[PDB]
Amino acid sequence: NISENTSSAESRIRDTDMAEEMVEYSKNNILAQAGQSMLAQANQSTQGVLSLLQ
Amino acid sequence: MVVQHNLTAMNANRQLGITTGAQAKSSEKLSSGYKINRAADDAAGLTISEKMRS
Repeated sequence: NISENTSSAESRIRDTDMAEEMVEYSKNNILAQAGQSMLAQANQSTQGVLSLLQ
Repeated sequence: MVVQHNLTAMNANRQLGITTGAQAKSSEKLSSGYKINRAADDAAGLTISEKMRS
């Protein structure tokens, strides 16, 4: 009984709740794709110089 | 929930043991035909049964 209850206790401190962590993983995964896309965009912003009375 | 420790199953395991322990101490009494097979079962009852067997 004490071993089951302290396995239950430690498991809650230390184990990944895979449902919670798959929210946090999936947020980051989409943000990275949005940040890559927004960096691909940001490299092309300086293109405007080339038409500028050049 | 957590993948890394199935605690619903560790309870069911620990409770399966507490059931199969009782089941062997029952089965012992049926096969031998004696209720007190060992001194754990009744210390008064073993002691008295030996004085009465005597």
